[PDB]
Amino acid sequence: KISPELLQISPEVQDALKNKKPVVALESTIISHPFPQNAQTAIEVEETIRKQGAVPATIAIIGGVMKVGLSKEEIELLGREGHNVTKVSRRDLPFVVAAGKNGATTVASTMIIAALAGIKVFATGGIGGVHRGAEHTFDISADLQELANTNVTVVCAGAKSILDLGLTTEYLETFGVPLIGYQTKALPAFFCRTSPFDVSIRLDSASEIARAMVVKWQSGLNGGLVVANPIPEQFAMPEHTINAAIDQAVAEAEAQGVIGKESTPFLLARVAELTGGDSLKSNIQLVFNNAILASEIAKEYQRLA
Amino acid sequence: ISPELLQISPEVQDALKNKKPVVALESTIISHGMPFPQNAQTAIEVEETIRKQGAVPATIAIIGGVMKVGLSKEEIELLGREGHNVTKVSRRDLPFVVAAGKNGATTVASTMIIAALAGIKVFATGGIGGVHRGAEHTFDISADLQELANTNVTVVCAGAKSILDLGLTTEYLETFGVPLIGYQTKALPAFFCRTSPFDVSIRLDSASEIARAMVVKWQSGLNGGLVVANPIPEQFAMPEHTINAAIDQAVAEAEAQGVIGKESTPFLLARVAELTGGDSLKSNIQLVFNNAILASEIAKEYQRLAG
Amino acid sequence: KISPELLQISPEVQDALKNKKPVVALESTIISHGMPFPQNAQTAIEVEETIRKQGAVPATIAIIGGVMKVGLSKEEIELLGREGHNVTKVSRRDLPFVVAAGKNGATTVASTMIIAALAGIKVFATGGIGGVHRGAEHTFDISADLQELANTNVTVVCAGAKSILDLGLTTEYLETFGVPLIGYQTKALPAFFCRTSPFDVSIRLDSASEIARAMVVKWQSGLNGGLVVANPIPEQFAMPEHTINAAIDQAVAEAEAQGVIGKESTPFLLARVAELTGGDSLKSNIQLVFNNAILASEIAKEYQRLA
Ligand SMILES: *C[C@H](O)[C@H](O)[C@H](O)COP(=O)(O)O
Ligand SMILES: *C[C@H](O)[C@H](O)[C@H](O)COP(=O)(O)O
Ligand SMILES: *C[C@H](O)[C@H](O)[C@H](O)COP(=O)(O)O
Ligand SMILES: [Mn+2]
Ligand SMILES: [Mn+2]
Ligand SMILES: [Mn+2]
Repeated sequence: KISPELLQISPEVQDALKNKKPVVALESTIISHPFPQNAQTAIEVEETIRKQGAVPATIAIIGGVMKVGLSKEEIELLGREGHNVTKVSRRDLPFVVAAGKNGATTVASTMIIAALAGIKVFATGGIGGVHRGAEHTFDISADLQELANTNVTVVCAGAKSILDLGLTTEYLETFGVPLIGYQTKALPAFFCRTSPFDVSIRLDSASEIARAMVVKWQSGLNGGLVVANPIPEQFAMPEHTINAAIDQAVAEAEAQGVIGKESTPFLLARVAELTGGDSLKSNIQLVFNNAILASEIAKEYQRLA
Repeated sequence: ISPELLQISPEVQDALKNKKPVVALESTIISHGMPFPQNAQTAIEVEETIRKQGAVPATIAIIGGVMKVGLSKEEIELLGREGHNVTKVSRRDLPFVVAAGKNGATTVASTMIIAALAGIKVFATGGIGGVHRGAEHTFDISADLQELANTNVTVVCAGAKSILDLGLTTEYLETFGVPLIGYQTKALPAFFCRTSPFDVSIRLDSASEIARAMVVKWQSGLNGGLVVANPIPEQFAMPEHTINAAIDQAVAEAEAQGVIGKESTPFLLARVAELTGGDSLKSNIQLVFNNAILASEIAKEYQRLAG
Repeated sequence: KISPELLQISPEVQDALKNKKPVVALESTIISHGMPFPQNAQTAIEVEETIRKQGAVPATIAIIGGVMKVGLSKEEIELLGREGHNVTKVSRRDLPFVVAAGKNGATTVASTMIIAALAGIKVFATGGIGGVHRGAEHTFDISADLQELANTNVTVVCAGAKSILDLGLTTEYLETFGVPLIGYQTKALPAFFCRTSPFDVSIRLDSASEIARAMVVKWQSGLNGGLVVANPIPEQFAMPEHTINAAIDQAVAEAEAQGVIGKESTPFLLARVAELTGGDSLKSNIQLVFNNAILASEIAKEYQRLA
């Protein structure tokens, strides 16, 4: 019911939706906040979904327009413009659209536009969450509020390892958001395969996920689901190594007063140089791994109409 | 919505059609809340209390994957017998127990949800979940508070369960715009005790005023529920110093043993019963009857205005 | 479609809304609670005049004899100003009870947003919003204003959050809940009495036209919630940084020492600060309200041009 000036759904996605084919949304923030590994790794993510028997929709703001599904040139535009592209959460969305700017959507904002377009399934690396020190700083991702209110299943590696996972798990419960371990009781640690922390429920198949999605929304329980999909054991980072870098990066952000939306990008960029780019490599792989699972979920859900 | 998902018993259906006042009840107090037989038999007696007050009880649970509004004696026994084998079900758990054809005992959050689906506006319980002790560090905060923020049901209780942090819970309710009504009390009752150092948001002396405020609240578009805090009858109340000791010890022990999540409340209540030689349980039972009685009057007074 | 028993809009305001004239809502808490008599009613009446001089139509909002009123006479304004703290301070949680019992009440930002939204008014001018209190990471004291800004579609023009609060935590809280914090011609978040602070707004916008356009896009895109427009106090009416801060710090330590909590906090703090500053903080407060009313009117005119 929304104006075409505000929101444009691409021909392929529009068609995939027309023909009731499985569609999987993707976020644009990851691919702004590292060229060339930026625009390239995004192109392959889509192909990964295409080879799975599903349809990719990468989501972004371009020229003040909310776009569902992008083109190679658009992807390239976002990858090269880099940090010069505004990072867009819920509170940012109206201003980029109004001012006709380009923007890269976080999980919260990608969920929003996905929902507007009727897409129930969304794949990313990791969700935002409660940051370390949040009991003091109140720094808590808008992603969690979006998850609370907006009906979309986000497939991820868990919360980004840079966050406070224990606080995050409590937060999700409080707000009624299912945290689903895929073939795991233990909450996947992003880079690491497990955590000291447990998911809310373990489900062993995409079909069981899709079936729960259907029940959830048919019962009117609005809000999304977190599917925590652990990283392949071969692409995992060694615990002491990944966590030593993270701990140091976190501590450096404090000394330097990094706050607000810049925190996550700063932390990940630091951790990436502190591991010599090994953390990035793992980040790329979990993305692929999530896009595959996301594709299965999407088709099962399509089956279940 | 689908009868595959949600089923209302004939007794409850007849009540809603004929506009007789209905009082919802939770099932988590039947399985995880107390022990057998004290669970099943008490649950049955609660229903009878409501009936004797001239209202219609609807106990809510998930049976074989079905959200049920109103339960047979058989079903109540099942939940009571199965006990801790039954999944404790809050908002986040609900979709999975239904999908997998399982049994579940519903918390305040879950019961509110199902009640609302049924058009039941009044719900009696022992005490609500809340902000936990230490939550400024742990973020352990019941999904009950978020349900009260967003779902239109009046929940009649003895306040929040006193194993929790009452001060933080009263701030939280305020922030989320939930009325905390003292029934014939300004002091917030604290479960087993009549008083606490804390206040409700408003004192009201009659079921009639409460029902009037419900109609006004919801006709003005202010979605969310209401907490009615109802002090335990004097004869069943527990001495402050005695119950507060047992609670402090149970809490300190939960933390030493690394108890967390949904297991916290059941663990704490069970330990308090131990430490009080079963007395806290006896009080928990009496406060539930008391709330069922008040809830019945509120439902009567609400139904009188509503339809 | 709200019952006329609950909600009454003044003939002028209703005429303006029908004819698509720009309307600015005003709160009543600043009248009864935020400021002393006579300076409170005097201020409130002259605010309405200010809005009129800017080509818009003021609507002061309060609860009068149990009725939510949009637009008030000067007597009603003066009644609220004279009765003072005898008038109930009404947030979201209080609203149903004052309306139900037929009482008078002065609306905070939260309940004013609610009533404005019911009347279809998109722009609301106030002094400063509630927010996260100092020590809230411990106390959980967090204004219901923030939750209302999260879920209700009204642009609130203020001088920031009142600086008696914890501004850093408030900025974090607003982001989590998806609420734009707009600097009018400023990068730094102004703090009430003070033009700047250590904190930044979410976005800087230099014209009322830009704010109006963002509002249309936000709401046409289905992103429910309000917007904070933080408008710095004009430099000549500003408090000296060192002086106002010593006053606030002391008032805050005193409120804590005296065990002042809950809804009495903000009015206690502002009164104490006025005492400590010799009425100077009040003078700044009155001027920033005028200045916000001016900007609010421009925003309303622009929005009306778009919508
Ligand atoms: C990493 C993923 O894009 C996630 O949504 C963002 O990092 C969230 O960032 P913030 O909005 O919580 O800062
Ligand atoms: C006691 C009552 O059923 C209440 O809803 C539960 O204790 C809440 O438990 P939790 O969901 O907060 O763990
Ligand atoms: C000052 C402004 O009216 C603000 O809304 C109130 O002071 C908020 O008061 P509280 O609800 O946070 O106590
Ligand atoms: Mn943040
Ligand atoms: Mn908990
Ligand atoms: Mn407060």
